[PDB]
Amino acid sequence: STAVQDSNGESWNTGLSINKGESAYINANVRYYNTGTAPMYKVTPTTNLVLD
Amino acid sequence: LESNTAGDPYTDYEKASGSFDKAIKTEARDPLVAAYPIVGVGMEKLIISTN
Repeated sequence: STAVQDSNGESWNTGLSINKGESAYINANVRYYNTGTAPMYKVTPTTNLVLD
Repeated sequence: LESNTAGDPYTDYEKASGSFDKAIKTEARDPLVAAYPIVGVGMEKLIISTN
């Protein structure tokens, strides 16, 4: 006997990796204001970001 | 014989006179009570992020 087989395929893969420690980055758009009597120079605030 | 009786950064006159910082409690105005902060930290919650 003698046989000749000719094949051809194709594949498609989609992946998705996720880090559970850093799953997103947050970006806060903020704005300062002054309700006192004097100006402030080189304004450097410290802010909390609270979820619950 | 001591310019700073209590051993703090302020002399006996500065304490007794009140010529130091104005946020110092008034008991620390006499030269035998030290103007001295007692600062401590306390934890309110701990958050874990699995890597």
